[PDB]
Amino acid sequence: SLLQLRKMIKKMTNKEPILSYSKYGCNCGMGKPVDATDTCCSIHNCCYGKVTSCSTKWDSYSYSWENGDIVCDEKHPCKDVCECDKAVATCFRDNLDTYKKRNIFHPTSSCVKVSTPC
Ligand code: NA
Ligand code: NA
Repeated sequence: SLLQLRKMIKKMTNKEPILSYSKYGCNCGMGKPVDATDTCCSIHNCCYGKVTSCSTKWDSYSYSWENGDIVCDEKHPCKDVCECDKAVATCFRDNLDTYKKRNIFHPTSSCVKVSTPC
């Protein structure tokens, strides 16, 4: 669920997830990604687009932490959603080096909207 994703983002990045990532660039919370962090969201949106069995927003899944990584429970019916969320939270962590707070106020008109992002 979205509530779990937020927890994953908070632990992966140490940032408050709503302020920091719910509205970032052109893809987070929604065009061509403006940077690496925005690309994480682009990939995440596409990942969610392949989910058929569960509600990406509403359904909860099962996971753990092992040695710095998120491990999705393979037995859970919504494990594909977990994998999407694991990947975006990890991707955010891996791109904090170029994260820019100015991208939270990114004007949608500046986004070059593409036809096939996935
Ligand atoms: Na923060
Ligand atoms: Na754990």
